Amino acid sequence: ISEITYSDGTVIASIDYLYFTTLAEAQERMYDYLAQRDNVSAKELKNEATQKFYRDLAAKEIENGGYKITTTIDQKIHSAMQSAVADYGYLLDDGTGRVEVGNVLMDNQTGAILGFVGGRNYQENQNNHAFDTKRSPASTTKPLLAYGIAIDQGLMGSETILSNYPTNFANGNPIMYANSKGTGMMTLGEALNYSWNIPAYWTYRMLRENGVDVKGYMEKMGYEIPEYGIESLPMGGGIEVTVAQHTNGYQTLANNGVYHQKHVISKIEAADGRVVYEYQDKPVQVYSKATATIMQGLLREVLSSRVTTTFKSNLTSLNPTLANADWIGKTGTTGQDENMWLMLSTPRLTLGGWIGHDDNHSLSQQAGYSNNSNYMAHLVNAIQQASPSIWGNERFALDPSVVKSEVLKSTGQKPGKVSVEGKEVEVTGSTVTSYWANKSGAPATSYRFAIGGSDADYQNAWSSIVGSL
Ligand SMILES: [Cl-]
Ligand SMILES: [Cl-]
Ligand SMILES: [Cl-]
Ligand SMILES: [Cl-]
Ligand SMILES: [Cl-]
Ligand SMILES: [Cl-]
Ligand SMILES: [Cl-]
Ligand SMILES: [Cl-]
Ligand SMILES: [Cl-]
Ligand SMILES: [Cl-]
Ligand SMILES: [Cl-]
Ligand SMILES: [Cl-]
Ligand SMILES: [Cl-]
Ligand SMILES: [Cl-]
Ligand SMILES: [Cl-]
Ligand SMILES: [Cl-]
Ligand SMILES: [Cl-]
Ligand SMILES: [Cl-]
Ligand SMILES: [Cl-]
Ligand SMILES: [Cl-]
Ligand SMILES: [Cl-]
Ligand SMILES: [Cl-]
Ligand SMILES: [Cl-]
Ligand SMILES: [Cl-]
Ligand SMILES: [Cl-]
Ligand SMILES: [Mg+2]
Repeated sequence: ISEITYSDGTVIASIDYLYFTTLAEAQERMYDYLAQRDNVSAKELKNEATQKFYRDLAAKEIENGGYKITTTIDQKIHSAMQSAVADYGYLLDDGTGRVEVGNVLMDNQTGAILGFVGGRNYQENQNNHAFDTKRSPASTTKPLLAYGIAIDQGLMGSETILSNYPTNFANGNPIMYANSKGTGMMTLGEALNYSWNIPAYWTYRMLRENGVDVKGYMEKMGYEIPEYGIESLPMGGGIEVTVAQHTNGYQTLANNGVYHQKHVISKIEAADGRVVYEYQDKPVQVYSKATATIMQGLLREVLSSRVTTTFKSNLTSLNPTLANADWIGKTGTTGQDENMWLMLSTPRLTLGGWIGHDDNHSLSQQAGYSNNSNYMAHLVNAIQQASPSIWGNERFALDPSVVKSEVLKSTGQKPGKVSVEGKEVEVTGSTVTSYWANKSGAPATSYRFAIGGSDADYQNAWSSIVGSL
Protein backbone atom coordinates (compact mmCIF):
# COMPACT_ATOMS: atom_id res chain seq x y z
CA ILE A 1 0.00 0.00 0.00
CA SER A 2 1.65 3.27 -1.28
CA GLU A 3 1.19 6.29 1.10
CA ILE A 4 1.47 10.06 0.40
CA THR A 5 2.56 11.57 3.80
CA TYR A 6 2.67 15.19 5.10
CA SER A 7 6.24 16.44 5.99
CA ASP A 8 5.92 14.93 9.55
CA GLY A 9 4.94 11.46 8.17
CA THR A 10 1.20 11.53 9.01
CA VAL A 11 -0.42 9.71 5.99
CA ILE A 12 -2.50 11.98 3.66
CA ALA A 13 -3.89 8.85 1.87
CA SER A 14 -3.13 5.35 0.49
CA ILE A 15 -3.11 5.06 -3.38
CA ASP A 16 -8.83 16.85 -2.93
CA TYR A 17 -6.08 19.12 -4.34
CA LEU A 18 -3.34 17.81 -2.04
CA TYR A 19 -3.91 14.19 -3.15
CA PHE A 20 -3.91 14.83 -6.93
CA THR A 21 -1.01 17.40 -6.80
CA THR A 22 1.19 14.96 -4.68
CA LEU A 23 0.18 11.99 -6.92
CA ALA A 24 0.91 13.87 -10.21
CA GLU A 25 4.37 14.98 -9.00
CA ALA A 26 5.13 11.51 -7.56
CA GLN A 27 4.11 9.90 -10.93
CA GLU A 28 6.55 12.21 -12.81
CA ARG A 29 9.41 11.36 -10.36
CA MET A 30 8.56 7.64 -10.71
CA TYR A 31 8.58 8.02 -14.54
CA ASP A 32 12.13 9.46 -14.41
CA TYR A 33 13.26 6.71 -11.99
CA LEU A 34 11.75 3.80 -13.99
CA ALA A 35 13.09 5.09 -17.34
CA GLN A 36 16.62 5.34 -15.80
CA ARG A 37 16.23 1.99 -13.95
CA ASP A 38 15.29 0.22 -17.24
CA ASN A 39 18.22 1.87 -19.08
CA VAL A 40 15.90 3.78 -21.51
CA SER A 41 17.99 6.30 -23.57
CA ALA A 42 17.24 10.02 -24.21
CA LYS A 43 16.51 8.91 -27.85
CA GLU A 44 14.20 6.03 -26.72
CA LEU A 45 12.33 8.42 -24.35
CA LYS A 46 11.51 10.77 -27.31
CA ASN A 47 9.36 7.89 -28.74
CA GLU A 48 5.68 8.75 -27.92
CA ALA A 49 4.69 5.05 -27.49
CA THR A 50 7.61 4.42 -25.08
CA GLN A 51 6.72 7.62 -23.09
CA LYS A 52 3.05 6.51 -22.87
CA PHE A 53 4.11 3.07 -21.57
CA TYR A 54 6.47 4.60 -18.95
CA ARG A 55 3.77 7.12 -17.80
CA ASP A 56 1.34 4.18 -17.31
CA LEU A 57 4.04 2.06 -15.59
CA ALA A 58 4.81 5.00 -13.24
CA ALA A 59 1.07 5.38 -12.37
CA LYS A 60 0.64 1.61 -11.70
CA GLU A 61 3.92 1.49 -9.72
CA ILE A 62 2.55 4.20 -7.30
CA GLU A 63 -0.94 2.57 -7.25
CA ASN A 64 0.35 -0.98 -6.50
CA GLY A 65 3.88 -0.30 -5.31
CA GLY A 66 3.96 0.35 -1.50
CA TYR A 67 6.03 3.58 -1.92
CA LYS A 68 6.35 6.16 0.89
CA ILE A 69 6.06 9.69 -0.56
CA THR A 70 7.38 12.37 1.85
CA THR A 71 5.98 15.84 1.08
CA THR A 72 6.96 19.33 2.34
CA ILE A 73 3.29 19.93 3.30
CA ASP A 74 2.67 21.07 6.89
CA GLN A 75 -0.59 19.20 7.63
CA LYS A 76 -1.96 21.73 10.21
CA ILE A 77 -1.08 24.73 7.98
CA HIS A 78 -2.43 23.19 4.76
CA SER A 79 -5.63 22.13 6.60
CA ALA A 80 -5.98 25.71 7.95
CA MET A 81 -5.56 27.08 4.39
CA GLN A 82 -8.32 24.72 3.14
CA SER A 83 -10.62 25.90 5.97
CA ALA A 84 -9.74 29.54 5.17
CA VAL A 85 -10.71 29.31 1.47
CA ALA A 86 -13.86 27.31 2.44
CA ASP A 87 -14.90 29.95 5.03
CA TYR A 88 -13.61 33.18 3.35
CA GLY A 89 -13.35 32.42 -0.39
CA TYR A 90 -16.75 34.12 -0.89
CA LEU A 91 -15.00 37.40 0.06
CA LEU A 92 -13.37 37.21 -3.44
CA ASP A 93 -16.76 37.34 -5.24
CA ASP A 94 -16.87 40.88 -6.68
CA GLY A 95 -19.99 40.76 -8.90
CA THR A 96 -18.23 39.29 -11.98
CA GLY A 97 -19.35 35.71 -11.16
CA ARG A 98 -17.56 33.13 -9.01
CA VAL A 99 -13.89 34.16 -8.64
CA GLU A 100 -11.22 31.44 -8.66
CA VAL A 101 -8.13 31.52 -6.49
CA GLY A 102 -4.68 29.99 -6.12
CA ASN A 103 -2.22 30.40 -3.27
CA VAL A 104 1.18 28.87 -2.45
CA LEU A 105 2.94 29.16 0.89
CA MET A 106 6.67 28.62 0.56
CA ASP A 107 9.58 28.45 3.02
CA ASN A 108 12.05 31.14 1.90
CA GLN A 109 15.17 29.26 3.08
CA THR A 110 14.33 25.96 1.29
CA GLY A 111 11.64 26.49 -1.41
CA ALA A 112 9.56 23.85 0.44
CA ILE A 113 5.80 24.30 -0.15
CA LEU A 114 4.09 24.16 3.27
CA GLY A 115 0.55 24.48 1.95
CA PHE A 116 -1.51 25.77 -0.94
CA VAL A 117 -4.98 26.65 -2.13
CA GLY A 118 -5.91 24.99 -5.42
CA GLY A 119 -9.23 26.76 -5.84
CA ARG A 120 -12.59 27.60 -4.26
CA ASN A 121 -13.85 23.97 -4.08
CA TYR A 122 -12.30 20.90 -5.86
CA GLN A 123 -15.78 19.21 -5.66
CA GLU A 124 -17.23 21.93 -7.98
CA ASN A 125 -14.11 22.78 -10.09
CA GLN A 126 -11.00 20.54 -10.14
CA ASN A 127 -8.73 23.04 -11.95
CA ASN A 128 -5.58 23.49 -9.81
CA HIS A 129 -4.86 27.24 -9.73
CA ALA A 130 -1.69 26.80 -7.58
CA PHE A 131 0.33 24.36 -9.75
CA ASP A 132 -1.43 23.82 -13.11
CA THR A 133 -2.93 27.11 -14.40
CA LYS A 134 -0.56 29.57 -16.12
CA ARG A 135 -1.62 33.24 -15.98
CA SER A 136 0.00 36.62 -16.61
CA PRO A 137 1.72 37.79 -13.38
CA ALA A 138 0.73 41.37 -14.39
CA SER A 139 2.53 44.16 -12.46
CA THR A 140 4.12 41.65 -10.03
CA THR A 141 6.73 41.07 -12.78
CA LYS A 142 8.26 44.56 -12.27
CA PRO A 143 10.42 43.90 -9.15
CA LEU A 144 11.98 40.75 -10.68
CA LEU A 145 12.48 41.55 -14.37
CA ALA A 146 12.85 45.38 -14.39
CA TYR A 147 13.77 47.14 -11.11
CA GLY A 148 15.60 44.21 -9.41
CA ILE A 149 17.81 43.62 -12.45
CA ALA A 150 18.43 47.38 -12.96
CA ILE A 151 19.55 47.70 -9.30
CA ASP A 152 21.66 44.53 -9.59
CA GLN A 153 23.42 45.93 -12.72
CA GLY A 154 24.18 49.22 -10.88
CA LEU A 155 21.82 51.16 -13.24
CA MET A 156 19.62 52.55 -10.42
CA GLY A 157 19.38 52.95 -6.66
CA SER A 158 16.48 53.19 -4.21
CA GLU A 159 15.94 56.97 -4.80
CA THR A 160 16.66 56.98 -8.55
CA ILE A 161 14.22 59.15 -10.57
CA LEU A 162 12.22 57.65 -13.46
CA SER A 163 10.11 59.27 -16.14
CA ASN A 164 6.35 58.81 -15.88
CA TYR A 165 5.87 61.45 -18.62
CA PRO A 166 3.47 60.26 -21.37
CA THR A 167 5.11 57.96 -23.96
CA ASN A 168 3.92 55.41 -26.54
CA PHE A 169 4.67 51.74 -27.17
CA ALA A 170 6.43 50.81 -30.46
CA ASN A 171 2.96 50.28 -32.04
CA GLY A 172 2.02 53.93 -31.26
CA ASN A 173 -0.41 53.10 -28.39
CA PRO A 174 -0.01 55.28 -25.27
CA ILE A 175 1.35 53.59 -22.13
CA MET A 176 -1.63 53.87 -19.73
CA TYR A 177 -2.19 53.55 -15.97
CA ALA A 178 -5.95 53.22 -15.54
CA ASN A 179 -7.10 56.44 -17.30
CA SER A 180 -3.75 58.29 -16.83
CA LYS A 181 -1.37 58.86 -19.81
CA GLY A 182 1.24 59.70 -17.14
CA THR A 183 2.58 62.53 -14.94
CA GLY A 184 6.25 63.59 -14.68
CA MET A 185 9.41 62.48 -12.87
CA MET A 186 9.02 60.26 -9.81
CA THR A 187 11.16 58.20 -7.41
CA LEU A 188 11.47 54.42 -7.73
CA GLY A 189 9.48 54.26 -4.45
CA GLU A 190 6.53 56.19 -5.93
CA ALA A 191 6.78 54.13 -9.16
CA LEU A 192 6.61 50.85 -7.13
CA ASN A 193 4.00 52.01 -4.57
CA TYR A 194 1.56 53.01 -7.37
CA SER A 195 2.83 50.43 -9.92
CA TRP A 196 3.05 53.15 -12.59
CA ASN A 197 3.70 51.51 -16.00
CA ILE A 198 5.85 54.07 -17.87
CA PRO A 199 8.76 53.91 -15.35
CA ALA A 200 8.79 50.08 -15.63
CA TYR A 201 8.67 50.39 -19.46
CA TRP A 202 11.74 52.70 -19.41
CA THR A 203 13.60 50.47 -16.96
CA TYR A 204 13.17 47.41 -19.19
CA ARG A 205 14.04 49.48 -22.32
CA MET A 206 17.27 50.53 -20.51
CA LEU A 207 18.11 46.83 -19.83
CA ARG A 208 17.50 45.98 -23.53
CA GLU A 209 19.57 49.01 -24.71
CA ASN A 210 22.44 47.90 -22.39
CA GLY A 211 22.19 44.25 -23.58
CA VAL A 212 21.57 42.97 -20.02
CA ASP A 213 21.13 39.17 -19.85
CA VAL A 214 17.60 39.35 -18.33
CA LYS A 215 16.97 35.75 -19.51
CA GLY A 216 19.91 34.67 -17.30
CA TYR A 217 18.20 36.02 -14.14
CA MET A 218 14.71 34.74 -15.03
CA GLU A 219 15.86 31.22 -16.06
CA LYS A 220 17.93 30.90 -12.83
CA MET A 221 14.54 31.22 -11.04
CA GLY A 222 12.91 28.68 -13.41
CA TYR A 223 10.83 31.15 -15.47
CA GLU A 224 10.01 30.35 -19.11
CA ILE A 225 9.51 33.50 -21.25
CA PRO A 226 9.45 33.02 -25.03
CA GLU A 227 10.21 36.61 -26.18
CA TYR A 228 12.43 38.95 -24.07
CA GLY A 229 11.92 41.89 -26.48
CA ILE A 230 8.26 42.45 -25.37
CA GLU A 231 8.06 46.10 -24.12
CA SER A 232 5.32 45.19 -21.59
CA LEU A 233 7.20 42.27 -19.95
CA PRO A 234 7.43 44.23 -16.64
CA MET A 235 3.58 44.62 -16.76
CA GLY A 236 3.15 40.86 -17.39
CA GLY A 237 2.91 40.93 -21.20
CA GLY A 238 4.45 37.85 -22.85
CA ILE A 239 4.76 35.94 -19.55
CA GLU A 240 2.42 33.32 -18.05
CA VAL A 241 3.29 31.56 -14.78
CA THR A 242 1.84 29.23 -12.19
CA VAL A 243 1.33 30.61 -8.68
CA ALA A 244 3.89 28.08 -7.41
CA GLN A 245 6.55 29.26 -9.93
CA HIS A 246 5.86 32.95 -9.32
CA THR A 247 5.97 32.45 -5.54
CA ASN A 248 9.47 31.03 -6.18
CA GLY A 249 10.54 34.37 -7.75
CA TYR A 250 9.41 36.24 -4.62
CA GLN A 251 11.09 33.53 -2.47
CA THR A 252 14.34 34.54 -4.23
CA LEU A 253 13.96 38.25 -3.34
CA ALA A 254 12.85 37.48 0.25
CA ASN A 255 15.76 35.03 0.73
CA ASN A 256 18.35 37.84 0.18
CA GLY A 257 18.64 36.96 -3.51
CA VAL A 258 19.19 33.16 -3.16
CA TYR A 259 16.85 30.93 -5.17
CA HIS A 260 15.80 27.52 -3.88
CA GLN A 261 13.77 25.48 -6.35
CA LYS A 262 10.16 25.06 -5.22
CA HIS A 263 9.14 21.52 -4.30
CA VAL A 264 6.25 19.61 -2.68
CA ILE A 265 7.97 16.16 -2.75
CA SER A 266 11.10 15.81 -0.60
CA LYS A 267 11.56 12.04 -1.02
CA ILE A 268 10.05 8.87 -2.47
CA GLU A 269 11.14 5.57 -0.89
CA ALA A 270 10.27 1.95 -1.70
CA ALA A 271 8.67 -0.01 1.20
CA ASP A 272 12.19 -1.39 1.95
CA GLY A 273 13.62 2.17 2.17
CA ARG A 274 15.39 2.28 -1.23
CA VAL A 275 15.40 5.96 -2.33
CA VAL A 276 13.52 6.33 -5.68
CA TYR A 277 13.84 10.16 -5.56
CA GLU A 278 15.19 12.81 -3.18
CA TYR A 279 15.04 16.55 -3.69
CA GLN A 280 18.54 18.07 -4.01
CA ASP A 281 19.00 21.72 -2.97
CA LYS A 282 20.79 23.80 -5.67
CA PRO A 283 20.92 27.34 -4.22
CA VAL A 284 21.66 30.11 -6.78
CA GLN A 285 22.57 33.76 -5.95
CA VAL A 286 20.26 35.31 -8.60
CA TYR A 287 20.41 38.87 -7.22
CA SER A 288 23.21 40.25 -5.04
CA LYS A 289 22.41 40.47 -1.31
CA ALA A 290 22.59 44.26 -1.79
CA THR A 291 19.97 44.18 -4.57
CA ALA A 292 17.58 41.80 -2.76
CA THR A 293 17.77 43.77 0.52
CA ILE A 294 17.24 47.13 -1.27
CA MET A 295 14.19 45.58 -3.04
CA GLN A 296 12.87 44.28 0.34
CA GLY A 297 12.85 47.86 1.69
CA LEU A 298 10.99 49.10 -1.43
CA LEU A 299 8.41 46.27 -1.26
CA ARG A 300 7.87 47.00 2.45
CA GLU A 301 6.54 50.42 1.42
CA VAL A 302 4.41 48.99 -1.40
CA LEU A 303 2.28 47.36 1.34
CA SER A 304 2.55 50.08 4.02
CA SER A 305 1.60 52.85 1.47
CA ARG A 306 -1.72 50.95 0.99
CA VAL A 307 -1.95 52.53 -2.51
CA THR A 308 -2.60 49.31 -4.48
CA THR A 309 -3.73 46.99 -1.65
CA THR A 310 -5.74 47.24 1.61
CA PHE A 311 -3.80 44.20 2.94
CA LYS A 312 -2.04 45.95 5.87
CA SER A 313 -5.37 47.49 7.00
CA ASN A 314 -7.14 44.13 6.73
CA LEU A 315 -4.42 42.24 8.58
CA THR A 316 -3.95 44.89 11.30
CA SER A 317 -7.65 44.41 12.17
CA LEU A 318 -7.59 40.58 12.13
CA ASN A 319 -4.24 40.11 13.84
CA PRO A 320 -2.38 43.28 14.86
CA THR A 321 0.56 41.29 16.31
CA LEU A 322 1.03 39.45 12.99
CA ALA A 323 0.61 42.75 11.07
CA ASN A 324 3.71 44.00 12.96
CA ALA A 325 5.80 41.19 11.38
CA ASP A 326 8.01 42.49 8.56
CA TRP A 327 5.60 42.18 5.60
CA ILE A 328 6.78 43.09 2.13
CA GLY A 329 4.93 42.52 -1.08
CA LYS A 330 3.85 43.50 -4.55
CA THR A 331 0.41 43.76 -6.20
CA GLY A 332 -0.82 43.03 -9.66
CA THR A 333 -4.03 45.04 -9.00
CA THR A 334 -3.71 48.13 -11.28
CA GLY A 335 -2.63 47.31 -14.87
CA GLN A 336 -5.34 44.98 -16.13
CA ASP A 337 -8.53 43.27 -14.95
CA GLU A 338 -8.09 39.54 -15.92
CA ASN A 339 -5.56 38.57 -13.21
CA MET A 340 -5.14 40.05 -9.74
CA TRP A 341 -2.08 39.14 -7.70
CA LEU A 342 -0.74 39.79 -4.24
CA MET A 343 2.70 38.42 -3.39
CA LEU A 344 3.61 38.61 0.34
CA SER A 345 6.80 37.77 2.26
CA THR A 346 8.19 37.85 5.73
CA PRO A 347 11.84 36.83 6.14
CA ARG A 348 10.66 33.23 6.79
CA LEU A 349 7.80 32.65 4.29
CA THR A 350 6.41 33.82 0.96
CA LEU A 351 2.72 33.53 0.09
CA GLY A 352 1.70 33.97 -3.53
CA GLY A 353 -1.88 34.77 -4.39
CA TRP A 354 -3.73 34.94 -7.71
CA ILE A 355 -7.43 35.45 -8.39
CA GLY A 356 -9.22 35.49 -11.71
CA HIS A 357 -11.74 33.66 -13.85
CA ASP A 358 -10.94 30.34 -15.56
CA ASP A 359 -12.21 31.79 -18.93
CA ASN A 360 -10.20 35.07 -18.47
CA HIS A 361 -13.26 37.35 -18.29
CA SER A 362 -12.56 40.64 -16.42
CA LEU A 363 -12.72 41.03 -12.63
CA SER A 364 -13.94 44.26 -11.00
CA GLN A 365 -11.47 47.19 -10.88
CA GLN A 366 -11.02 46.75 -7.07
CA ALA A 367 -11.01 42.88 -6.85
CA GLY A 368 -7.21 42.88 -6.33
CA TYR A 369 -7.02 46.10 -4.28
CA SER A 370 -9.64 45.07 -1.69
CA ASN A 371 -11.22 41.61 -2.14
CA ASN A 372 -8.01 39.58 -2.66
CA SER A 373 -6.23 41.69 0.00
CA ASN A 374 -8.95 40.88 2.59
CA TYR A 375 -9.03 37.18 1.62
CA MET A 376 -5.22 36.95 1.86
CA ALA A 377 -5.26 38.70 5.29
CA HIS A 378 -7.70 35.94 6.42
CA LEU A 379 -5.44 33.30 4.86
CA VAL A 380 -2.29 34.69 6.58
CA ASN A 381 -4.20 34.82 9.91
CA ALA A 382 -5.43 31.21 9.45
CA ILE A 383 -1.82 30.06 8.79
CA GLN A 384 -0.55 31.88 11.93
CA GLN A 385 -3.36 30.49 14.14
CA ALA A 386 -2.45 26.94 12.88
CA SER A 387 1.33 27.53 13.45
CA PRO A 388 1.96 30.55 15.69
CA SER A 389 5.71 31.02 14.96
CA ILE A 390 5.69 30.11 11.24
CA TRP A 391 5.79 33.68 9.84
CA GLY A 392 8.54 34.73 12.29
CA ASN A 393 9.36 38.09 13.92
CA GLU A 394 12.67 38.70 12.04
CA ARG A 395 13.14 41.95 10.08
CA PHE A 396 14.41 42.33 6.54
CA ALA A 397 17.57 44.48 6.73
CA LEU A 398 19.95 46.12 4.24
CA ASP A 399 23.02 43.95 3.55
CA PRO A 400 26.27 45.59 4.70
CA SER A 401 27.39 45.48 1.00
CA VAL A 402 24.71 48.12 0.17
CA VAL A 403 26.29 51.46 -0.83
CA LYS A 404 24.59 54.57 0.61
CA SER A 405 24.83 57.73 -1.58
CA GLU A 406 23.68 61.24 -0.60
CA VAL A 407 21.74 62.35 -3.73
CA LEU A 408 19.44 65.28 -4.63
CA LYS A 409 15.75 64.42 -4.08
CA SER A 410 15.20 66.19 -7.45
CA THR A 411 17.60 64.11 -9.62
CA GLY A 412 18.41 60.99 -7.50
CA GLN A 413 22.06 61.76 -8.36
CA LYS A 414 24.86 63.52 -6.42
CA PRO A 415 24.80 67.36 -6.42
CA GLY A 416 27.02 69.14 -9.01
CA LYS A 417 27.15 71.15 -12.28
CA VAL A 418 24.88 70.36 -15.31
CA SER A 419 24.46 72.29 -18.64
CA VAL A 420 20.80 73.51 -18.95
CA GLU A 421 19.57 75.88 -21.75
CA GLY A 422 23.27 76.11 -22.82
CA LYS A 423 24.52 77.35 -19.39
CA GLU A 424 26.38 75.47 -16.58
CA VAL A 425 24.02 75.24 -13.52
CA GLU A 426 25.14 74.34 -9.94
CA VAL A 427 22.39 71.84 -8.92
CA THR A 428 21.80 71.87 -5.10
CA GLY A 429 18.69 71.31 -2.92
CA SER A 430 17.22 68.69 -0.52
CA THR A 431 19.27 65.45 -0.32
CA VAL A 432 18.24 61.86 0.57
CA THR A 433 20.14 58.59 1.17
CA SER A 434 19.92 56.39 -1.97
CA TYR A 435 20.80 52.67 -1.71
CA TRP A 436 22.90 51.15 -4.50
CA ALA A 437 24.12 47.58 -5.24
CA ASN A 438 27.28 48.61 -7.17
CA LYS A 439 30.73 49.66 -5.82
CA SER A 440 30.67 53.46 -6.26
CA GLY A 441 26.97 54.25 -5.51
CA ALA A 442 25.11 57.08 -7.33
CA PRO A 443 26.80 59.10 -10.11
CA ALA A 444 27.02 62.93 -10.27
CA THR A 445 23.81 64.53 -11.66
CA SER A 446 23.71 64.58 -15.49
CA TYR A 447 21.21 66.44 -17.71
CA ARG A 448 19.45 63.08 -18.41
CA PHE A 449 19.33 62.19 -14.67
CA ALA A 450 16.20 59.97 -14.91
CA ILE A 451 15.42 56.51 -16.29
CA GLY A 452 13.71 57.36 -19.60
CA GLY A 453 12.19 60.65 -20.76
CA SER A 454 12.12 62.66 -24.01
CA ASP A 455 14.06 65.91 -24.62
CA ALA A 456 10.70 67.74 -24.02
CA ASP A 457 10.22 65.93 -20.68
CA TYR A 458 13.73 66.99 -19.54
CA GLN A 459 13.09 70.61 -20.62
CA ASN A 460 9.95 70.47 -18.39
CA ALA A 461 11.76 68.71 -15.50
CA TRP A 462 14.83 71.04 -15.52
CA SER A 463 12.62 74.16 -15.77
CA SER A 464 11.03 73.05 -12.43
CA ILE A 465 14.42 72.06 -10.84
CA VAL A 466 16.21 75.31 -11.93
CA GLY A 467 13.07 77.21 -10.70
CA SER A 468 13.78 75.72 -7.22
CA LEU A 469 17.48 76.80 -6.81
CL1 LIG B 1 -6.22 19.99 -0.68
CL1 LIG C 1 -4.84 18.87 -8.28
CL1 LIG D 1 8.55 -2.92 -13.41
CL1 LIG E 1 3.03 17.93 9.00
CL1 LIG F 1 4.31 24.76 -11.02
CL1 LIG G 1 -3.64 35.19 -18.31
CL1 LIG H 1 6.71 57.79 -27.93
CL1 LIG I 1 4.43 57.00 -2.82
CL1 LIG J 1 17.61 38.68 -22.28
CL1 LIG K 1 7.38 30.09 -16.05
CL1 LIG L 1 15.88 38.79 -27.08
CL1 LIG M 1 8.05 18.65 -6.26
CL1 LIG N 1 6.38 22.11 -7.12
CL1 LIG O 1 10.25 -2.74 -1.48
CL1 LIG P 1 26.02 39.01 -2.89
CL1 LIG Q 1 -6.99 50.72 3.49
CL1 LIG R 1 -0.37 46.69 -9.00
CL1 LIG S 1 -1.40 44.84 -12.69
CL1 LIG T 1 -14.89 31.40 -15.78
CL1 LIG U 1 15.68 40.42 12.93
CL1 LIG V 1 28.17 53.20 1.95
CL1 LIG W 1 27.71 60.03 -1.00
CL1 LIG X 1 30.48 50.82 -9.44
CL1 LIG Y 1 17.52 55.53 -19.36
CL1 LIG Z 1 10.92 65.50 -27.36
MG1 LIG a 1 10.25 26.30 -14.92
